[PDB]
Amino acid sequence: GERVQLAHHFSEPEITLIIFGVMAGVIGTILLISYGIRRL
Amino acid sequence: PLQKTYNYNVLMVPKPQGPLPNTALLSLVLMAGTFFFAMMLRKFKNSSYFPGKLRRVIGDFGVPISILIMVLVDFFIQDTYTQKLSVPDGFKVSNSSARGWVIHPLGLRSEFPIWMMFASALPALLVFILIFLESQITTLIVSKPERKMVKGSGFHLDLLLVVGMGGVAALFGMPWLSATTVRSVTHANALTVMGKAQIQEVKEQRISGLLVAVLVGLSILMEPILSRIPLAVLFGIFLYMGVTSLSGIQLFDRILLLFKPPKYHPDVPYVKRVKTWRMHLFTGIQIICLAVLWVVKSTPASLALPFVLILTVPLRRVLLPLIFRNVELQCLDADDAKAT
Amino acid sequence: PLQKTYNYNVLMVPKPQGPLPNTALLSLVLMAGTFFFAMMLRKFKNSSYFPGKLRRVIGDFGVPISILIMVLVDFFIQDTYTQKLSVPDGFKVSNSSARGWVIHPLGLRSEFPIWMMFASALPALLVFILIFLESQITTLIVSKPERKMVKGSGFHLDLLLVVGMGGVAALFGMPWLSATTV
Ligand SMILES: CCCCCCCC(=O)OC[C@H](COP(=O)(O)O[C@@H]1[C@H](O)[C@H](O)[C@@H](OP(=O)(O)O)[C@H](OP(=O)(O)O)[C@H]1O)OC(=O)CCCCCCC
Ligand SMILES: CCCCCCCC(=O)OC[C@H](COP(=O)(O)O[C@@H]1[C@H](O)[C@H](O)[C@@H](OP(=O)(O)O)[C@H](OP(=O)(O)O)[C@H]1O)OC(=O)CCCCCCC
Ligand SMILES: CCCCCCCCCCCC(=O)OC[C@H](COP(=O)(O)OCC[N+](C)(C)C)OC(=O)CCCCCCCCCCC
Repeated sequence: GERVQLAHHFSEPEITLIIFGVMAGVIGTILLISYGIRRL
Repeated sequence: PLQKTYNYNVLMVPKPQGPLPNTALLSLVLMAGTFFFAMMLRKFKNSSYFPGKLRRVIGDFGVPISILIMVLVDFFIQDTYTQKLSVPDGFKVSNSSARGWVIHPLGLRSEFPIWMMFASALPALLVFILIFLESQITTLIVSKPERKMVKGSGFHLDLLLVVGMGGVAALFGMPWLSATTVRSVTHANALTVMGKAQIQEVKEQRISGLLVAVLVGLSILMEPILSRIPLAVLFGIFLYMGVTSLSGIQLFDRILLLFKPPKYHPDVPYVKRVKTWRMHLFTGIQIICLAVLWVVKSTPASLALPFVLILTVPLRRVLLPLIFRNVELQCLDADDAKAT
Repeated sequence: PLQKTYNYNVLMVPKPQGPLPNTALLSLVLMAGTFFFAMMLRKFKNSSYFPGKLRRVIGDFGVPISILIMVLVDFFIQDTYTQKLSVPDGFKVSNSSARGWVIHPLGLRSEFPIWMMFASALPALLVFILIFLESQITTLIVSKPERKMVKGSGFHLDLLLVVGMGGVAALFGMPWLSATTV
């Protein structure tokens, strides 16, 4: 970034990749839940 | 302000630090002139003067012609000050010491708390309702059947694109945008080909918006050109767009019919098949809704405007049939302007 | 003219002795606004809005309404100078030292020569030609059949009246007039 910034364990690509992965996981969870309903 | 005496040795950086002679009056003159020229060229497009194709061409470039004329007018008056367009110096962050081009979700200077990572959903909820309502209502207005758009409009792809691009741009420290109503209506109107009073076709294409976006991006490098364009010319242009966007609204037409005698009233289904006082009661209820929304927008609680606007759907779908017949609602609230 | 700097101490009597800020621009604004309101009310008279009789009345008073509106606008802007109508103080001759109300045909300060008494017939002929052509062409224009004038017009009585009152007013040191077209 700019100026003096706090150094985290994860870099920006790593943290955004893990957040996108978590979002994809919960999206798939809701999709599978909706696929389970309206069928049984 | 207009005053008898002025200080002549006032500092001119970065903006007027005091009143200046001839500034407000010249801004008024420029705004009125560009609005007048735009309206005159709009009437020239529909006029019967000159070769018709040349008149259609000249009329198509009416707003650029007016802009150029008033820009030249302000250019040739050198002593008077008028506020000009100012663009950033370069493609740099607006504050170098606060952030970079990319934002770390875990924090810049201090650790971002865990609870706000989950609590950001509620402001995200509000932003989603705002953007959804604005964009989908703009799509509904622009893609009306009476506007003669045959290429189709997608209500699912555009919402996904706009909101996803906003969410991605938030990660880069950039604003999330929305499909604005006035700009989109003006863009559709500028691509509409009129028949021989009746809409004939619209030039639906991807190149015009792409070129506008590219020029907006390139505006930083076009500083020597934009620095000679006054804001008063653009204000007259905005007034032109505002008065132009009311052409296809039946609410505006009925508000005009309030000031217009019934015998004059046009041959439209909501006039010929609905009583005049019933039509005016319909218009008055719509006017009350407009006043309520304007009042809401005037309070600090102006972010609740989407919900109050949503509340007009239960109004039309429940309370309006309690006082209006189905015939009256079909004639007044018609999707494609049909006589039931 | 529009300048970066003006003199804030400028003599005001009888007329400003130098340029003043906001004067020309406000004059343009008042002129444009007056013309705009006059034309909008003229359109409104022929329009289809409001009771027709009210629209005809409002549209009949369109020019006075525009004049009143822009006069009020100039009235509320008191800091800016605008040139106003200047009417003489009283019913007196413009030069009390050069002539009186009645002019002697034989001279005021010098005896009038006899040759110019007969030589006044040529300027009189020129004045008669000018007044005749102006007045009679104006009468032709206003009394056209397409203007729906049913009361008739006078081409012999009006010329006689105009030129006769001009000749009489010449004796009092006053201008001779004519029927003005506009
Ligand atoms: C700017 C031109 C300079 C003048 C140069 C002098 C030369 C000059 O321009 O005049 C001759 C020429 C005659 O050619 P012509 O009559 O064939 O051209 C008609 C003209 O283009 C109309 O505007 C068209 O109607 P619309 O509007 O498309 O519906 C009409 O088509 P349509 O629809 O009837 O089938 C055309 O036929 O133009 C004029 O019409 C007279 C207007 C003079 C224009 C004068 C403007 C100052
Ligand atoms: C302003 C007064 C009315 C207010 C509320 C309006 C309701 C109200 O008070 O009813 C009176 C009248 C309604 O119209 P209504 O049909 O009763 O009366 C006609 C109306 O006066 C036309 O302007 C006349 O045209 P014109 O003489 O031929 O040129 C026409 O004369 P004619 O065809 O028979 O010869 C009249 O018959 O008002 C309006 O004009 C409507 C918009 C008014 C403007 C509303 C905005 C305030
Ligand atoms: C119904 C609406 C009609 C609109 C018509 C507009 C006419 C403009 C009159 C000014 C022309 C002129 O001649 O301006 C020239 C003037 C003054 O001349 P100068 O040589 O500097 O004076 C010196 C003479 N001395 C020796 C007596 C001192 O210069 C200026 O300060 C420039 C001001 C121009 C502003 C133009 C206003 C906006 C015009 C466009 C509006 C759409």
